[PDB]
Parts: sequence; structure tokens; C-alpha cells
Amino acid sequence: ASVERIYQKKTQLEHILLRPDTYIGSVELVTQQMWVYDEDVGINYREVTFVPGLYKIFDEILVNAADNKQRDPKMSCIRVTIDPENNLISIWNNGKGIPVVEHKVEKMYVPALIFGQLLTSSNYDDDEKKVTGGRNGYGAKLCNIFSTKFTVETASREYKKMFKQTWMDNMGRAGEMELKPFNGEDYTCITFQPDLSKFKMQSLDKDIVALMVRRAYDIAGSTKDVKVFLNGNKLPVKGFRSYVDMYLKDKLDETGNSLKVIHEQVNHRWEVCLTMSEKGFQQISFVNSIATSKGGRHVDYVADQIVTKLVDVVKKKNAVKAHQVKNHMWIFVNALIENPTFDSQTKENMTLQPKSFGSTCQLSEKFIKAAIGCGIVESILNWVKFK
Amino acid sequence: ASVERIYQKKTQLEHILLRPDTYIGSVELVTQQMWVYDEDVGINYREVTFVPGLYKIFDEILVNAADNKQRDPKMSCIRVTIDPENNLISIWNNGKGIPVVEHKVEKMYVPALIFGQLLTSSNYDDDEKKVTGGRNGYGAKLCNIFSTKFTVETASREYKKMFKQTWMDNMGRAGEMELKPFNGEDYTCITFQPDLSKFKMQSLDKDIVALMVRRAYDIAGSTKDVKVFLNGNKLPVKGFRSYVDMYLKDKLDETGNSLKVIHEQVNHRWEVCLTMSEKGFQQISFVNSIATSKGGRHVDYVADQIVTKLVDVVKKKNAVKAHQVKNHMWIFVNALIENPTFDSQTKENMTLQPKSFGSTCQLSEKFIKAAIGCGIVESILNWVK
Ligand SMILES: Nc1ncnc2c1ncn2[C@@H]1O[C@H](COP(=O)(O)OP(=O)(O)NP(=O)(O)O)[C@@H](O)[C@H]1O
Ligand SMILES: Nc1ncnc2c1ncn2[C@@H]1O[C@H](COP(=O)(O)OP(=O)(O)NP(=O)(O)O)[C@@H](O)[C@H]1O
Ligand SMILES: [Mg+2]
Ligand SMILES: [Mg+2]
Repeated sequence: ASVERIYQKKTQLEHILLRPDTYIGSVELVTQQMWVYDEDVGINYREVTFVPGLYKIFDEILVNAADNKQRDPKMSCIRVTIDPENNLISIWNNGKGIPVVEHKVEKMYVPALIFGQLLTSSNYDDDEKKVTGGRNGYGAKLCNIFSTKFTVETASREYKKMFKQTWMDNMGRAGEMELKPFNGEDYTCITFQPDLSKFKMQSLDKDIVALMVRRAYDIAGSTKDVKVFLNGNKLPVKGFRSYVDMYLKDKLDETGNSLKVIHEQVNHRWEVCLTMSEKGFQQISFVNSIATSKGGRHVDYVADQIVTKLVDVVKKKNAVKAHQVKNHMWIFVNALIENPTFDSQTKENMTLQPKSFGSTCQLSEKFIKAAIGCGIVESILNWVKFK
Repeated sequence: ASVERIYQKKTQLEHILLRPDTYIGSVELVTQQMWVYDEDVGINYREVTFVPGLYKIFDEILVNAADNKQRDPKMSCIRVTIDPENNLISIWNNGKGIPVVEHKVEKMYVPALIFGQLLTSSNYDDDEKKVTGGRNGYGAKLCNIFSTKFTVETASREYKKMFKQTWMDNMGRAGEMELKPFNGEDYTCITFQPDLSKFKMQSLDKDIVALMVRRAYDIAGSTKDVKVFLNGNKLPVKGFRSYVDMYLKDKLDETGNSLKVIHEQVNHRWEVCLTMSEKGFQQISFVNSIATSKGGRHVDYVADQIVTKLVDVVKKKNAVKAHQVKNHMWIFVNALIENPTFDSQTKENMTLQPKSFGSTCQLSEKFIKAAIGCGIVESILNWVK
């Protein structure tokens, strides 16, 4: 009844733990069909039960690793370790480390600042037109906050130093900072034990591991010239087309014939695959190696030029609407977008208008022709016949 | 390229202005089809060009007014003023005012705290199972931050005082707090001048007004026993079914016949209308008077029990998929949900699972029967043939 009990102020850290949803997604169970990678089965679509926020904190660190390839093209490798019985995840990358030096304005070492303080980022100057996935200065701190133990190790040959420090108890405490002389090949390694109590979980079970492994395959398929290892084993992905092939390799439509798959690497920032869908519009897409599971204007931009060209082919053969065409399409898009926007930190839907992408993606006349002859025009014409 | 230039830390306020999208949505132009209310023809679906974030800061204040009906059910009225020429918006409501008193913990007057300080809310104790739209403690400060001038006035007969304070320059400064004795009918009035430069706009033009006006119609239809006024004109909505009718006034399908509409007020927290769609699945829904324009589990919870009963009807008469059924559905849902969750501050998609809703919505067998007899079972059954 008290004014002080009714009206409350929260610190930023308190607010994240109290209201996790707009930061990392739901911290409750969801049961739905998802693409996952099962041991001994590979890529497959099945019902899974998982906590989105746990999936996301892993994603934040993984995308950070991919981002470093854009910062340093000499980077060649990402190594992911998932150890359920010790509740341990590690993500390692090479290329240039984080400067191991005191930040003259914030008065702490750079790695401690950008992993241990909210709203810290190298991505706050949008006069630079970057195709990194990082935008907001939260992601790594979010993983820290939802971890019981969160270790940052980064080595900077330029500064001849190596940094290592561990946070604990939801970024509430930090152990001792370790600084050692260094003169090798740079790397960064983030090792964390997710706070499964925040997710009402007891361990990294089969389903969340299958999702995390598939996400590592996503990275292998969406990045260029980065080898990806999962628990010491190299992942056999070479390019986005070979990644898409894992989804469609033996796939048949419902009459029994194999799916017709249309591909174009339109340019160095856009790659597209199209086939037929029997369950409504489907899209699997990436922006700067972020899995945009709810799509966005990058998907609309590519799909719409297919749809309008197909509605024009169907009209020649007569009343059909664009949503009808789109419901027969399964599209794959891998895109690099400058300074993308999203309506949430989880970055599931990319909202930037095409005029601001920094590149274009006009599908070739070769691609469009093959799209006309891939079964979508057929199914539509049988429906208007059977009217 | 110095380390201090590369790696930067932002205050919360700086971060909101630098990265508005996760707080209020896009601050750039968007062109798409929207339901609006034009001073010409009324509710209608047409292409508009508008800035989502400007639309959103208006919504935050409007939903706050609607929230006060849950706080004080004797509240009866909301009045909205939109004045493009002076770039001024006001939202007024009656019912209980904000307590005009010094907060013993934060050591400022309550209205100053909850309109001038980030992460402040009456909605942070989830042991109270409330059906208010406010959850995060941002909305009103976001409107303040994206305004050149932002004025709060609230009168509390209980505290026998009236409060008034004005912020300016993106919540960068505040004027003086004005306190006067008060002994009339409580009210709260929020008046703001949106910072149109932040939205790269020149004035509150035709399209953004039509969106704001339809949103005021939304409030009149989603709330109970609240009259809604816009520029002194009462909005002629009484109950959710009458609001849905404004969408269905032009009631003809593509065959020429009048639209068949199935309705049920399931309980005090759920009201559902269903009609047919020829443009794919459509949903218009609200959670605690939030316009959930991207839907959510409240929509799924309702639509799915319609779909599953229809899929069971087509089997009797035969391989059909659920998306096929859904594509012929245009559904309206007005729900009150306890402590809802959302993907983003903009609250366009409600993510809370049904087991946590705090109520159920099992559609009546009469509703289901009428839904079986609406043409959706018909067209699909000829399709499988
Ligand atoms: N593996 C890494 N290698 C090099 N720099 C890194 C790495 N991970 C993080 N960083 C740096 O640490 C900063 C903070 O990371 P993070 O908190 O994830 O924010 P962000 O990536 O910039 N934006 P976001 O992820 O959208 O919230 C980044 O901006 C990078 O400068
Ligand atoms: N018109 C109003 N009448 C009464 N109380 C109000 C009114 N507007 C705001 N408040 C109070 O001010 C607080 C701050 O509002 P706001 O910043 O919108 O946060 P919120 O509504 O609690 N959550 P959110 O909108 O999801 O960020 C609310 O929790 C209310 O208690
Ligand atoms: Mg990041
Ligand atoms: Mg609010």
C-alpha cells in the first residue's frame, strides 16, 4: 500500500534480471518445431523444448566471434566447446585481440570495460558503415549477467600483453585481473557457465545442444573464410550453398518428386536459394551472421522481386494475389547489411529499409527464369483450374 | 584511431537517442498499408508514410491513460488533443491522480520520479498479477526523451495537492515543479511537443494524424466503460463488437455477399470476432489495450482452437494442413493478460505462454459450430477433392 513499495526504481542490472525478455528473449520454456542438428542425424526439423534466453546468450558470444572477421580479415578460425556435464561453454577465435591497455577516459583496461560494463561497444559510430552484427553494446554483458561464471581471455601482440579476468554471480563480482607478457598470435576466448537457474533448467540437454550445434553450422555457412570447430571437430561446410544443401538434399515435394533448388551468389554481400514450400512461406536468413528467424526487409527485398515476376507469369495464363505466390516459396538469404536495425536486442527481425542497406540485390534473369520453372507456377495454375 | 575513440561507453539516455529502434521502433520513414481514420471516410485501409517511433511515443502515453482504468475503475474518460499547427499533443484522463508526495526512497516527488527518471514503474512487483499494459518502466520517459517539451500535470484530492512540471530538450532539463492545493476531481494530463527533428519531419502531417486517431478508436473499443474524446469530439464506439464493425462496414467478400461474422464475449477478459479473409491470415488484436500488431500467443491460443476443430471437420468428409485453414481467417481478439511479456519495448508481439495468462478462453460450442458453417470448411473441402 506504501508509495515506496508501489513506485520503484531499478538499476540497469536489476532491470535486466527482472525483465529479461526484451534483452535476451523468453526465460520460460517454449515447445515448437525448429531446425536443429542432431548427433548421427544431422540437420532436421522437429519439435524441441528449450528456453530462448539460453540459446540467445550463447548466440551473442558466437556472433561476436564472427564479427571479429570483419574487424580483422586475417582471422581464420572459431572453436566452440559445449560441455554439458560441467555446464561449460567456450568460444575462441583468432585474429586481432582486444587492446590490452588502460582506457584513458573510462579508467580501466579495455577488455574489463567492454565485457563488464553495460552500454560499451566499438559500434557506436555509424559514420563508419560496418557489416558487423554488433550494434548496441549489450550482448556480451547479457551473457555475463546470465552466467554464474564468465571468463574473458584476450591476447594482443600489438600491446604485448594478455588479459584474463573472471566475473561471477550474474556479473555481480569480478575476480582478479591477470595481465601477462605476450608475443604470439592474437586470440580471444570467452568461457562461461550459464546460470541455468535463471532459465529453470538443470543441464544443457539434448535439445538446447542440438540448437547450439546447428547455430555453429549457421556460422560456418554464413561466414566467408572462417573454419568452425565444434568440440575439436571441424564442421564440413564450404559456403552458403553447401549449408543450404544440408536442408534440401534428399527432400521431396508431396507428389513424390524431388525439390527444384535455384541458387545465385548475387554479389559478395548477397546469396540466395529458392525452392518450393508445401507449408506456406518459409525463410531461413542471416544478416551479418545473425540468424534473423523472423525475417526482415532483407528477405522481403529478395522475395518480393520473385513474387511480382511470378504473379506476372500467372496472369499471362488467365486473378492470383501475391500472398498466394509467396505461400509456395521457401527462400534462403545470406546478407551483409550496413548498420542494420532491429526492433529488439534479440535481432530476430531486421527493419532497415533497402535504400540504406549499402548494397543492392537484383536477381539475374537466369535466376528468375529458373524460378518460373521450379513448381510454384505449376501448383498455382492447378488451383485456379480447380476453382 | 585511438582506443578511446574506438571503444565508447554511453549513458542510458545517450543510448536511447543513439539507438532508438529497440526502444520506440524505427525513426526513419516507412511506407506501407495501415488501418487509419481519415477526416474524409473514416476507418479505412490505405498506404501511409510515417515514422514508427513518433507513432509509438504517442501510444505509450495513450496506453498509460488506459492503464489508469485498471488502477481506478471509477475512471470514466480519456480526452486526446492533436494540434499539428503548434506541434502539441495532450492526453487527459480522470480517475485517481498520481500521489503528490516525496518518495522516501528516491527522495523526489513521485510524479517527477516516474516521468523523469529511467526504469521507474508501479509494475515491477510481479506478485501482483495486473492486467495493465505497462511492464518496463520506460514508456513515458521515452516520450519525454523524444520531445522538445514535455509537461506532466496530475491532481490528487487524497494528497490535497496538484503537481505540474515541464521537461525540455530531450529530457535534458526540467523547469520548476509547481505545487498547488487541490480539492476537485482527480485527473492526469500529459502534454508534449514531439521533437520532429529526431524523426526528420516537418509537421504532424495527414498520415501520422490518421494513425493516431485510429489508435484513439482502438482505445475506445478495447477498454470497458471509458468514453474517448479527440479534439472535443466523442468517439462513437461502445463495446468491442461495435469497434470491429467499423472494419467490416464495407461488408462484401469477393463473391458479392455480405460478410459473415461470428462473435463471442467468452468472459470478462476475452472477446473474439471471426470472419473470412481472401488476403491470407489476418489478425487485429489487443492485450491490456496494447495494439499487438504482430500478434502473439493470445492470438494463437484463440485461432488454433478454431483451426483444429475445422481440420477435424474436413477429415470426417474425406491430408489438410493447418496453414490452409488459417489463410481464410480474419480474427479479432481483445484480451486481458496477467503480467504479459513481449519481444521488445514496442510490444507488437506478446510472447507469454497460455498457462500463465491468468484466465482461459475456451470458445463456446455455438461459436465453433457457427465457425464450421462459415464457408472456410467449404472452400477447403473442394480443394482436397
Ligand atoms: N571475440 C571478440 N573479438 C574482438 N572484440 C570483441 C569480441 N567480442 C566482443 N568484442 C568487442 O566487445 C564489444 C562489446 O561486445 P557486445 O557487448 O557484444 O556489444 P556489440 O557486439 O558491440 N553490440 P551488441 O552485441 O548488438 O549488443 C564489441 O563492440 C567488440 O568491440
Ligand atoms: N496517466 C497516468 N495515470 C496514472 N499513473 C500514470 C499515468 N501515466 C503514467 N503513470 C504512472 O507512471 C509510471 C511510469 O509510466 P511508464 O514509464 O509508461 O512505465 P510503465 O507504464 O509502468 N511500463 P512501460 O510503458 O511498459 O515502459 C507507470 O507505472 C504509472 O504508475
Ligand atoms: Mg555483440
Ligand atoms: Mg507505460
